[PDB]
Amino acid sequence: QLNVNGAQAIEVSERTFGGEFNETLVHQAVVAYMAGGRQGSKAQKTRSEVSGGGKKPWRQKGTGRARAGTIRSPIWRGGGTTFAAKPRSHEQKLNKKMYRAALRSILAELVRLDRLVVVADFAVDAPKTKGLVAKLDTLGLKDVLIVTDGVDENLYLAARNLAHVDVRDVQGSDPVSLIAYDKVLVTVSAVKKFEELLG
Amino acid sequence: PKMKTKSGAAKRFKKTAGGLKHKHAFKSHILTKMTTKRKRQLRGTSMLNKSDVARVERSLRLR
Amino acid sequence: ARVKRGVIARRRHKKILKLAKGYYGARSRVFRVAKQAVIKAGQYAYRDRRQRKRQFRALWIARINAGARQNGLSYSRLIAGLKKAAIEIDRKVLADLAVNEKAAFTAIVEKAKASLA
Amino acid sequence: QLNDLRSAPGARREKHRPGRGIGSGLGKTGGRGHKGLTSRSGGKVAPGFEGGQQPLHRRLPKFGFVSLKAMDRAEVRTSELAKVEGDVVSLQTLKDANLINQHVQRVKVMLSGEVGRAVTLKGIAATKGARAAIEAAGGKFED
RNA sequence: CUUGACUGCGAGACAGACACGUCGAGCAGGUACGAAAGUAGGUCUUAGUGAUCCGGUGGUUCUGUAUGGAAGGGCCAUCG
RNA sequence: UAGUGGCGAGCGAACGGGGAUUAGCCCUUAAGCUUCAUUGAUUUUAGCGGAACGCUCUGGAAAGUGCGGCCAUAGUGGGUGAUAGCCCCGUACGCGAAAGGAUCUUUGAAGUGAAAUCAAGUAGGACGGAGCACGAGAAACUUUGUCUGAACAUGGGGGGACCAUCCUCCAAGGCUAAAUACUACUGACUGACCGAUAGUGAACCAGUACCGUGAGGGAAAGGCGAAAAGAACCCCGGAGAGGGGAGUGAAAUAGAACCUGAAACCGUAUGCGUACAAGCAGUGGGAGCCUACUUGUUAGGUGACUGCGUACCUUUUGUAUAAUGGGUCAGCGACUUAUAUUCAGUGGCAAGCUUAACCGUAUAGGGUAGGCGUAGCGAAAGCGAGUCUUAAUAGGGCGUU
Repeated sequence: QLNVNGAQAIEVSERTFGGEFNETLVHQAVVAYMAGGRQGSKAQKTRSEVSGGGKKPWRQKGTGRARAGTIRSPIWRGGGTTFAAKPRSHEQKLNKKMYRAALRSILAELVRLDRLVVVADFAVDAPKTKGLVAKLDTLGLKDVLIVTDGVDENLYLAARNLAHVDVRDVQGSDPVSLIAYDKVLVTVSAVKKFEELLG
Repeated sequence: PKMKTKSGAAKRFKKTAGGLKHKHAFKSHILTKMTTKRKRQLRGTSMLNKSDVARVERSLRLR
Repeated sequence: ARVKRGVIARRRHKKILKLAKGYYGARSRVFRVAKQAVIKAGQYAYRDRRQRKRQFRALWIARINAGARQNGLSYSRLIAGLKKAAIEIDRKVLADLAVNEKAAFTAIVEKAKASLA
Repeated sequence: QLNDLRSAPGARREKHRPGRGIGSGLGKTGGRGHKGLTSRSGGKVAPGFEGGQQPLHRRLPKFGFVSLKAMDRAEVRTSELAKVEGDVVSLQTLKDANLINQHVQRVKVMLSGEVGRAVTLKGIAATKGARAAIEAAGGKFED
C-alpha cells in the first residue's frame, strides 16, 4: 500500500486511505471549519440605540415637510442602521461521521496525488530552525504539514518560526491544513493513529 | 421548546397514525329534536379532512 | 462587510448619460430626465425598425406609380401585368430602375403591357 | 486545493433577494402583492383564524384526558431483545442499552420481528404472540 | 289491533369550502299488525331552529397525584 | 408535556436524568470571617539584554528588480523618502526591584459569628388578599391585614380536597466557601468590525457651539509634502486683496481653503445648425456643411427638411391626464437576525441515527442524558399486528411485507 522513505511498505486499509473523493462532503467540512474559526465580534446600533431621538422633530401637519417621528430614524443621516448587527456565531454543526468521512477522502487524495509522504520517524535533535530546514531539505521538501503522533517540544520550537511549515499531531489536524500545505509529511505512528481514528 | 402549541387545539385534535382525530359538533344539550340516526352518526371520533389539516397543524405547531 | 455604492452608481449613470448625449437641456445632462429620454428613444427605435420597412415600401410604390404613369400605366395595372407575366422583381429595384435606368424600366412596363394587364 | 473545491450541483442556492430592481422578478413588492394585511410589516394572520367565524379549535368539543399512568409506560419490541447484554431482559438491563428511557417502569414486549437469541424476561409483560415467539426460540419467563 | 316515533349499525350515493346537512338497501337483536307474501328505523314532501365553553342530572369497564377509598376528571345518555 | 386560561389571547411545571461545584458546623458556644503581629512563598507597580545583508538596475528616495548570502525558542508587528526577518523600535527568549500594594500559606492574639439553653401569640383555623405555572377552583402547600388559637417524641407536619394505613422528616434560633450574575473602570490580545453622511453624539479644544426660563435637546468641522525645504528677490496693485515671474521640490493645475478632485450648476473658445415657424423635444428617413484622415460603398461633429410620436411613477375598471409624487446632483436610505419547526434539494450513517450541557494540551476526541425512528388502536384501563365500538367470532373506523 503506502510507501515509507525507510524502504518498506506499511499496508494501510482501503477505508481510511484509498476511498472515493466525495467533493461535496470535503467542501462542506472546509466551509464548516472556516466558519468555526470566525469570531462574530461586531455590532451596529439600531434606531433605539443611537443616542437621543426622543421627540418628534416637527408636528405632523402644517409644516409642509415630510413626516418624521424621530431624528434618529434609519432614513436620516444621524440615525441608526436598519438591521444592525449584534455579535452572532457562525459555527455550524458537522456530524462526527461526516467529519471523519471527509477526512478519509482527503487522505485518499493525498495518496493519489502523490502529496502524502510517509516517513518511519521524524525527530529533530535540538530546538533549531536551521536543523529542521536541513532535515526537510534532505527530503526535498518545502511547504509541508508535518503530522506526528505527538508533537515534541524540540519539533515544536523549530518550525514555529519557519514560514511554510506547520507541525501538528493527528488529533490536531484539520481539513484546511491538510488541503492547504503543498505536501503532507506523516510518520508511521501517525498512519497508525489515522487508522485508529478514521476506521 | 420555542414554539407554543395552541392549548385549545390540543384538547380538540388528537394525532394518530391515520391523521388528526376529532369529535363532532351538535351532540350537546338539544337531543330530543334530533333523530336517533343523527345522534348515532355524530357519536364516534372522525378524521379531519384535507381543507382543515394545514390550518389545524399550523395551530398545533407542526407545520 | 459594509460596501460603499458610490463607485458603481457613477458608472451606471455615466452609461445612461452617454446614451443621452445630443439631447436638449436636461434630457442630456441630468440623470432622472436622461434616463427617460434614453428609454423613450429605445421604444421609438424599436417601433421604427418596423416603420422603416413600412416607409420605404411606400416610397418605392410611389416612385413606381410615377414611372409607370409616364409610360401610360398605373401602379396597380403594372403589378397585375407583372404577374400575368412572371417577373419576381421587387419594389426596391423597380424604383431604382425608375430613377436610374429608365430604358430598362420602359422595357419592364412594355412586358407588362404585353401581358395586356 | 482550497482553490478547486465546490459542492454538488443543487446543494447550495443563490438566495434570490426581494426588492432589487424590476428585472429580477421581485421588485417593488417582493412577492407580497398589493395592499392588505399580508403585505405589511408584521402582516401575519394568526394561526387558527378563519376570518372571524368560529374556528375548528373552538367549534368542536374537547375529548378526553391524558393518563398519568402512561407517562412511565414503555414498549420494547422483539427486534430489540437481542440487543441487551447478558442473556436477560430486565428493566435496568433495558436501560443499560438505550432501548428504553430512564424513568420508565412498565415495559410490554410485543411481536415485531425475530427475537434472535434465548433471553430471559424478568418483571416484563409480553403480549400473546410475543410470549409465543420468545418461548419458541429458547427464551423463558419469570418474575 | 298496536308502538318500528325500536337498539347496534350501515353497502352506497346526494349535497357540499369547512362545520353542518339529506336519502338509504342490507345485516344482527328484539317487536307491531297480517292467514301469508310482506309493511313498519315516525308523519305526502321540503320550514318549525342554535355551534363551542360553562354548569345540572342518570349510568359507567376507565382514571383516580404513596396506598385502599373518595374528591375531581374521562366516556355514554340527557337538561338549561 | 402535565396543568392552567372570557379552557380565549396565552401562561407554563414537576418527577426522573446528564452535569458545573464540593464542606457542613453550632445554641454545654462551632466552623467560618475580620483586625493585628508574625512564617515562608508568589505576583504587581520601572526596566535591562535581545540574532542575522551586501552588490546591482530603475528611481526624487529602494524595502521593489537581478544575483549571492546569513539568522530563527525571533518570518505575515510598527515606520524608515515605494513593498524590509537581517535599517531603527521591537519580537521569541532569558534576566530584574530601595520601596509600596495584592493573593495564598504558617501560628499565635483580640474580637465576632451569638440569638441563649432546641424555639408560643408560634402551628392550625375564620374572614379579606397575595403567591405558588395554578383567573379560589375539588384546591393542597406557602405568606398575612383583621380576629382567634394548640400538642409537647406513646408529640408534631408533609406526601395537591378530605379520611384511614404506611412512608418520610422535626417548623416557630442561627452562621456558612465554590459553581452564578455584572463591568462605569484597568492591561494585553483579537476581528470575513467601521473608516469621516460610516464608527461613539464627539477622530478636529464635543456633551462644545447653538437652542430653551429650566429639565432637557444637541451640531458641523479629518488628509500639503518624504522633509517646511511654507515661496529670498523683482513687477502691477491701496506699505492691500489677488496675481505675473523667479526660486524650493520628483511634482506647486501638491502654495497652505493645499492628496485625488466626480456630478449638479456657471463660463470662454472652435465647428455646425437657428429670426414664415406651432406641441413630451425623440425616433426612422435625409440633403448640406465642417474637421481628421487618406480619399470612401469610411470616422467624428452639426442636422435644414420630412414620416411616426401626449414624460416617468404610484394608484386604479381606467390617466397625457386638469389625480399623487419628485427643483437638480452627489452621498445615504427598505425582507434582517435569533430560536423553534415544516417542505424541497444535497450529503453522511443506516434498523437505526444523533448528541445537549459539560470534559477537552479546545473546530479533534469524549459525553448518547435526552430527541426522533423501529406499531398501532383506544378518551382511558388496557390490548397488541391488531385494536376500538358492539350483545356480536357480524358490520364499520383506524392500522399492519
